[PDB]
Amino acid sequence: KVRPSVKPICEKCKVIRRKGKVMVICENPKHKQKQG
Amino acid sequence: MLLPKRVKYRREHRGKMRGRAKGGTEVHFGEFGIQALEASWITNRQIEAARIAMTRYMKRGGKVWIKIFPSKPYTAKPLEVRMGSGKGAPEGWVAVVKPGKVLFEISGVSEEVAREALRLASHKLPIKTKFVKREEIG
Amino acid sequence: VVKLQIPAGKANPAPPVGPALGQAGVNIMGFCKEFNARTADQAGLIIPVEISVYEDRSFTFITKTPPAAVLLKKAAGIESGSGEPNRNKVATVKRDKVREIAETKMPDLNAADVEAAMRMVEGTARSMGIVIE
Amino acid sequence: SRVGKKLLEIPSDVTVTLNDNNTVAVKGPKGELTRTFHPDMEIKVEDNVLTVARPSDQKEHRALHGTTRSLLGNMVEGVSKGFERGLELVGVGYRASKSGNKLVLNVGYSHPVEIVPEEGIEIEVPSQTKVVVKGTDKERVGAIAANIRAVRSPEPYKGKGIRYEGEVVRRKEGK
Amino acid sequence: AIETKKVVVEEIASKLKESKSTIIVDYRGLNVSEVTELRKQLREANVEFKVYKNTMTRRAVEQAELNGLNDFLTGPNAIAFSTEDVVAPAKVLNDFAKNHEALEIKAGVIEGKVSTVEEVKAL
RNA sequence: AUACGUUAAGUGGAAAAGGAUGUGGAGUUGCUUAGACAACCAGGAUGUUGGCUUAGAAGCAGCCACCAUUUAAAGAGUGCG
Repeated sequence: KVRPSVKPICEKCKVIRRKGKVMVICENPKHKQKQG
Repeated sequence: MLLPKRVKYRREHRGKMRGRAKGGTEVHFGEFGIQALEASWITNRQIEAARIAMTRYMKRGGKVWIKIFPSKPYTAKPLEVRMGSGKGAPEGWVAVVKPGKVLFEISGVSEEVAREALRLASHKLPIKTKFVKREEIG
Repeated sequence: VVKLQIPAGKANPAPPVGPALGQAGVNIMGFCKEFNARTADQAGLIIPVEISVYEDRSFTFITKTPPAAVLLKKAAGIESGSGEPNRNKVATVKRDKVREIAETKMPDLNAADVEAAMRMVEGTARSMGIVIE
Repeated sequence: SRVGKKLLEIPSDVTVTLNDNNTVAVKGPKGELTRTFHPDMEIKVEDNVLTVARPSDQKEHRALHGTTRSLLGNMVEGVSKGFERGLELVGVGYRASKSGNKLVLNVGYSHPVEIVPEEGIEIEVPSQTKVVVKGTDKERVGAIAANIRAVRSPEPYKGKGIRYEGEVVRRKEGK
Repeated sequence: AIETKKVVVEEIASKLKESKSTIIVDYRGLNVSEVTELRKQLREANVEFKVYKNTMTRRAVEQAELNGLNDFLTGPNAIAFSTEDVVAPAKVLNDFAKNHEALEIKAGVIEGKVSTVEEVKAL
């Protein structure tokens, strides 16, 4: 999903910026997110 | 949802905010409290939106504090009406706000829960805010 | 290894045992006589039994005591404990009575010492809300 | 606590040239490689021991310095022990067999699948299930492993097509 | 660091009165395998035996500086020190040896400890 | 042009609530060569799911007294089940 205010949802989630756009990644596909 | 039992005048000037708050800058009734970084109008509905958000998450706990009782009406002319031809009517009420003022207070609550209740209130309030704790020199 | 609570007085019908140990390759006909042997000393009680499974289809079993804290209801003299323990101290039991209970649980308990066996039971008596005196 | 400061022994026989600027032509029985290196890095050769040193503690240099050692270690091992990546096909009618250097893949698509290995790489097929891509280049073997994976993206509902050995594809419940 | 001193001073008190001891590797140290040893301690005695796996070279070896100066060689890799209080030595050397032979944790081929001024060969 | 820096996006040369291991400084503090964060090899509690329950659900329907022992260590429970 894409929202301006990306946030971690669970402990497995990790914040990693990529190509100037912050992305949260998790073992669960639903928690995957990108800002902008 | 808080409104005055009576007011001396049906309508008042909007005023001009400036400077540091006249008082109430230092929290003390509660262990922790929200503190505005800037100043802006707050409608009565916005205040009710904050307290409801806290009562659910807090569950059992100490009473919510509210240092700020709204008193200044905001005029609301009916739509499409032409300019002038008399002042409008007070659709609601707005508390005066100054920077550094303690918008709300909380006490008797654990340190972890306290961090969240102040945070959810920060979203309902357009003004930017910061975490604050009691000082005891003292 | 599949633990089961086979009754001491009976061991034969399929629905309690049956296929559940029959898929283990266990020869049900040869062991049912054994369940009725050593457990005859404590007939009428539901005795749990560990079941190790050797590759050679040999088997050795270990019987156990009836479940803990059930005895505490008897020493208290009350059929059932409080739903609100400590907040509601419905019953009381002497420390010496606890000694009689802990000794019965010794083969089941892994406790190193009788004095330690006391402390183990003490954590169970509090669950009933019973005072330790 | 750090990556590139660590020493790298050469088991042998692996010679390492120090030609500018900067090219490292590792050599040996299995093959040769020439990794690119920008001048700011400083490679040195202790006896049977490769070494790397950081010009400064600056954050940009901190990133590049840890990469140069990891690459050189990947290089020497491919010149010696080599590398391989298994691929566990799963299904019923799925199967695979070589036709010359080309690797035919009887993937469930009606269209036949074929993949041509690049030079210096070979793909034996010991069994219809397992797949092994031998090669001296980890960057290339992992690339070919991806290209083979591209033929069939794994299905979460059921084990099918390419699958790393071992890896747990997420379970799904159909209805 | 005061807590670390309690780790040191207390164990030394046992070694000053210690009689015998044996090497035990920590690899594959299943909890069930430990209980089989702990029950044997219950027969030989009670709490008097010690398992303490405080086997850092910076830890237990410093305790060995006073007595038992043979631990320097045994110090690398996993260890499980044991100490005796009373109990005339006999089965303690033998009981652990029987366990490792039937799977359950590598014996380390018994590196050995203090008895005289020797190492290998449990009796 | 000179000297100390900062910025990497073309910001400079267009705003916000909110979000982020962006980066440069300052301060406070936990642990730390009687041993730290990463690991990679070790094990995971004993009576016990323990009370009150829901057909049964034992780390987990959920409400909790959530006890004490084995001890190198582990909550009668962090979590995917």
